[PDB]
Amino acid sequence: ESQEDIIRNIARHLAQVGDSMDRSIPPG
Amino acid sequence: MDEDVLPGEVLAIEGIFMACGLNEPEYLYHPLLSPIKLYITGLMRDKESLFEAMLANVRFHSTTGINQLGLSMLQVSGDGNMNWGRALAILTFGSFVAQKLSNEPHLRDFALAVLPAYAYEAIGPQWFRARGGWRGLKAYCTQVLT
Repeated sequence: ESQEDIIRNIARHLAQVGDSMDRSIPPG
Repeated sequence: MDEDVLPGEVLAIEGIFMACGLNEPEYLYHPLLSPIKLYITGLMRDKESLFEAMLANVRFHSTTGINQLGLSMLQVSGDGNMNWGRALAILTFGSFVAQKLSNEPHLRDFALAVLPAYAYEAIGPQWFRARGGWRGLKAYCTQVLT
């Protein structure tokens, strides 16, 4: 409900989607 | 000093939102971005339900709500990491937001006036340039299987 909570959750989901789509060479 | 460049970066991103989100022409011709826009349009089709669910219980049809989505883009790199997938996710999300505002001109125009700058900062201009910028992203989008 907090703006900070809203922003944190959306950002986390966006980063997770990005990370799943990413086709950069992964770390060892 | 990339001062001559920042206006053009924000404009290129706005043209992605115009092209992919609103299916409308942009102000200048960006040939390198043609395959990038096609790729984004494909992500939007194949992952529509995912993005619409991100905003399911978010009251974003307001200037404060649009702002919060821009702040959300900035926080994607909160963990200190950036990568091409996240960059594309940011650009796809901005395009979806424009699309969803397409019947609300004042809010649509607000989103096109602020989200490009948020996305520019969220991607990271130094990070992006060090990787060839739009030429790098065009190569990623053309050389690699989804």
